[PDB]
Amino acid sequence: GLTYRIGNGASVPISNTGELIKGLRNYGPYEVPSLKYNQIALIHNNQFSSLINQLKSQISSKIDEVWHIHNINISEFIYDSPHFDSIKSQVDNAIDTGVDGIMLVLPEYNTPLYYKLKSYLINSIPSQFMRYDILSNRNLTFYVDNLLVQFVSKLGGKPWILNVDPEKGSDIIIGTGATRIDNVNLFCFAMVFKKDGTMLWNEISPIVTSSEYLTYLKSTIKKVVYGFKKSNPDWDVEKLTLHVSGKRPKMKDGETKILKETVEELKKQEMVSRDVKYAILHLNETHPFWVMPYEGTKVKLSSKRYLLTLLQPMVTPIKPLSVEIVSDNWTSEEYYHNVHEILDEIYYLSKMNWRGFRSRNLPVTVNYPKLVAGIIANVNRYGGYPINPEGNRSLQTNPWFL
Amino acid sequence: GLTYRIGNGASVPISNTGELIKGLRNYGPYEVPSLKYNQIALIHNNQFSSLINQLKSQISSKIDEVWHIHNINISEFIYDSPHFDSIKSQVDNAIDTGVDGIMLVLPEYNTPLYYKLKSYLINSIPSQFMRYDILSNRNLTFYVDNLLVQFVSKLGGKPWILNVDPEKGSDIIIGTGATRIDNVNLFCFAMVFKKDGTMLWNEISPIVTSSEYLTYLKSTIKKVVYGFKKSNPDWDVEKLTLHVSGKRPKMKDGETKILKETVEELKKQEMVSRDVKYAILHLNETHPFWVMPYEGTKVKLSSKRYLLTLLQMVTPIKPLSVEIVSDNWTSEEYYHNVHEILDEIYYLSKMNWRGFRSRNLPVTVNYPKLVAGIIANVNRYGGYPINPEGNRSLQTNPWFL
DNA sequence: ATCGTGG
DNA sequence: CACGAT
DNA sequence: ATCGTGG
DNA sequence: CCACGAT
Ligand SMILES: C[As](C)(=O)[O-]
Ligand SMILES: C[As](C)(=O)[O-]
Ligand SMILES: C[As](C)(=O)[O-]
Ligand SMILES: [K+]
Ligand SMILES: [Mg+2]
Ligand SMILES: [Mg+2]
Repeated sequence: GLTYRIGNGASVPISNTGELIKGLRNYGPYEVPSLKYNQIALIHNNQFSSLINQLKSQISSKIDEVWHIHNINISEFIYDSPHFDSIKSQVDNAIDTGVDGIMLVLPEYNTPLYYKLKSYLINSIPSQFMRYDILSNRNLTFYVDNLLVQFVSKLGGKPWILNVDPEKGSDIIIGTGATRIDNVNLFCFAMVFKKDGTMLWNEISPIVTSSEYLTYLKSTIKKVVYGFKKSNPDWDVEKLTLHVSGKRPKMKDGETKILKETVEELKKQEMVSRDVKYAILHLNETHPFWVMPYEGTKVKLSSKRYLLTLLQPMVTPIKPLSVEIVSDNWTSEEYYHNVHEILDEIYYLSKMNWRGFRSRNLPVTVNYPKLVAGIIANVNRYGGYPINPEGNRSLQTNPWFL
Repeated sequence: GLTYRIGNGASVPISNTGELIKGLRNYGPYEVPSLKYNQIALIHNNQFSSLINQLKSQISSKIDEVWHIHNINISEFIYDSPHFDSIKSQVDNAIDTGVDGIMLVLPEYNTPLYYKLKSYLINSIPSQFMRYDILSNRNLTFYVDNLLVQFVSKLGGKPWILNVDPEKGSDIIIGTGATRIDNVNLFCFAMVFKKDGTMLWNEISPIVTSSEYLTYLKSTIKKVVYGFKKSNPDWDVEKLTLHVSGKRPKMKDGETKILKETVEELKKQEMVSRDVKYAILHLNETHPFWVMPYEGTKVKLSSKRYLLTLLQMVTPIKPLSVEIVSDNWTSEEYYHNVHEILDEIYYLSKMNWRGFRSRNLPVTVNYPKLVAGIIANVNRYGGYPINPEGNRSLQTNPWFL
């Protein structure tokens, strides 16, 4: 069956959180982050809290024993007033001391405060936020376990990758599309993935109106491929897949036309192979159902329309995923072989999730853009610091949205 | 798993034609028809041909050895020309000699001629048509074997029934609804089935306009239950299910209202138990797909909407949508009954007396479609009007196979 | 904002 | 807004 | 119209 | 609509 590759050449089965954590303890993550200061800051508001003391102690021991990040110092900073300027002051003090990342405890679920601060941190340094009011002894082990998966990832580590056949699937997968943040405004995104689930590069457009969609969809995709290719100049792309997703303008024929043009221009510029084999797929979550056997089940609805019956992580809930081939340059002879590889690849990618230990059972090429969209929409709604990925190698190559 | 009951208390697995045929050889069908003349007529226009001769000897040996119908004689009648008048002449000659059924060989595909003759035969005597031109290419063995399943059924035999649990399922299933034969015209149907898949009674309305749909739906259903109850005075109808299907007017709210009323009125008249538990279901064939077993699998789409993955390298699925549009049930028994009605529908999908190969579509949906095909084409090519109401053999035999 | 999922 | 996850 | 299916 | 397949 499918397995995750972790450190020292080890692999562990999927769908088993306990064996994955024990694997990390024994062998380390697939890639330990390389840190510059060996220092992280814990910023909080309860200098004498027993729960804060337990949290810091668990963070310290699991970073060392689970993630094999050794000899990290955790420095503490306390803010007085639970308001933006007071907290930002401590964030700035921490940044001025030399830290690799900031772990920031906020009092409660104050949404405008959260997004103003989170937008500031994303623009400054890797960060992991936490809620003081939600901490609890009962949940602290699970809380810290999962929190560190995404924090290590935000520091540039690679917790685990998918073990996949190097001879099958795509050389890169581009998750692309757009997300409306209200009835008029939207932003485009383009993320490059390796078939083992790792994100290589990501770009987002500025917020624009729907009438600007096709223009920025092409330029955003070209920017992400230029960035991938500049930093991976020998990565040959002979087989390419686009996974298109998001709530976006109804324009299907014209979107597909522009996506083909974009690939054709990338071929002309030698960004992918001049004889790249590619397909453009629409991925859509469809209405769940319950069976009254489907792990990795592929359903053919027509030559171009498929359903992947993804299990939800009496009745067995199913969270189906619709997969439409809207364009491809495949031969009739290789078509159904290629169909099986791209559907398998989608199923494998649905096992990749660096938000925490449990799989989301949704392809990372769809899921990570939804995370980005949540942040971009709310930062705009609550007037935070705009997030500018281009020209920021840290934002382009790290999963800051987890 | 599921089995078919055949003769002499024997049962054979479903999904296995070879064992079904052998089982019939050893034990006979569930019910051998009782014939009045022990005579079948073969009517054709190929006298002294040898393809006719081996057809007749395959028919002769198989009705005897597979169907256990002993001592049958087959008489031949030759018509001089492949036209209605000439053939009708020999049909009439055969009927006057006293025969239990007619096997009629036509020379080629001739749709007006076929529906003229079939509608005449349906109004006269059990019949089976055959085409001489495609008989020459086919493997006669498979041809006659399947031919005889439906001919024996049209003569009133029961090849096999479903083995089902007498304490589970509906006491009767009424498959009802209507089918359009063009953009404006339709007819209603209502067929009463036992849970073992056997048809007890059928009625059809005359062809009417869509605007007449609801009035003839209630009347067609009342007629089928009256007819069934007069022939089964002692049958206690305490659990009733309706399977509504067919390409019909889009009047779901009004149709449901009408059906609920009909069931109510039937309770007043003691056609069904004062305490009858009933449910009204819409059955709809949905678009086929392929899995790249589902045998008996049930999918819930919502609390009232279900999907059966009927089976019919890829696995072709012919799904059936099942929506519960009304029911009598308490919330305590509700999900117990849902599983009962969905199993029952799966079971009914194994009943097909058109040949040996199951059609994997419930008989409450399939047989109305067979009827619709005949009614639509008799009206389009001007055959003899078909109505069972004044004809017990049409009301109680699968003339439409 | 540890997450997710079923209300 | 509840609660369970290894 | 053996009947089904699939291209 | 033509053509294989089925026990
Ligand atoms: C091989 As095809 C059904 O896409 O022409
Ligand atoms: C958070 As601001 C003042 O850059 O919109
Ligand atoms: C009822 As007629 C076939 O004689 O028109
Ligand atoms: K008949
Ligand atoms: Mg997060
Ligand atoms: Mg027939």
